[PDB]
Amino acid sequence: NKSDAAAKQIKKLEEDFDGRIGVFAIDTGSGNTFGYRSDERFPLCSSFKGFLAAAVLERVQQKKLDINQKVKYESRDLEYHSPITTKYKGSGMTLGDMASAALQYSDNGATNIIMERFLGGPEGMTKFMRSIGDNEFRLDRWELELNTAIPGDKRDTSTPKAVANSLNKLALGNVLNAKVKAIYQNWLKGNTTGDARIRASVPADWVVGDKTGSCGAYGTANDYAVIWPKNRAPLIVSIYTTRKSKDDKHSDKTIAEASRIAIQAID
Ligand SMILES: *C(=O)N1C[C@H](NOS(=O)(=O)O)CC[C@H]1C(=O)NNC(=O)[C@@H]1CCCNC1
Repeated sequence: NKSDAAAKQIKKLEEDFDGRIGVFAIDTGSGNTFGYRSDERFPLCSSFKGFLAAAVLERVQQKKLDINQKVKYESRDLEYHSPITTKYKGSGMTLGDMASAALQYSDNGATNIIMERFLGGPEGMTKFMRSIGDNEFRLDRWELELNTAIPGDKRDTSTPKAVANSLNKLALGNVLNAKVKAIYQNWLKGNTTGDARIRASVPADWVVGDKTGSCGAYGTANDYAVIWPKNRAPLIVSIYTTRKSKDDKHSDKTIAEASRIAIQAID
């Protein structure tokens, strides 16, 4: 009834945007879901960095790593879009601080360093997501190569549904204890890069945690979020987009409106 109209609306949106929109939303109370192109592949871009942080936290909780471990990198020519690591260089950075920088500011120096030293490369990141029962996610390349967003290229992709399921397991399920889960949620709540996406679609009084991606090619951009409405149980929203040609720009507005449509569908 509302699920029907919604599919109608996303389709129109998609035609208006001249591209592909993948949505999966969960209301964790009613168990209700909504899905449009939900098992199609879309590029991850930066969005996997949210899953990266959870992988570090899991190691932390098994006491293979200490969250306060200093990591040195003064000899390293930092990658593009490494805001936090650039302002810490020469002093070391705690493991937890690197992870949260990756997540909340999408810092590519942080991401690469974590994958190189602690997580066993893109293959390691893929291993982690399999371990939580995500069979769709794959990470094949490093920053920044992984942002090529070539249509029909399967490297560095997942599905909207898979992302949403995995986000639910990590932020809401039993992969992390009470303590480390709250840390992970606080990181997600302090993401600085999603104000015009999922965040722009909800009441200001709802708490949102989110992770964005913007490949910068084929107008590919995304956002996934845990939303805490008050007097109601958490929602999961997963919004992925790509466009026809290489030069096409991404659209924040489209993601906000797609988010809004997804949310109404799961009242
Ligand atoms: C991740 O997707 N990133 C890093 C950064 N933060 O993104 S987001 O706010 O989380 O969405 C912004 C861009 C993106 C990334 O680095 N992708 N590629 C580029 O930015 C290249 C720079 C030159 C032209 N586009 C490709």
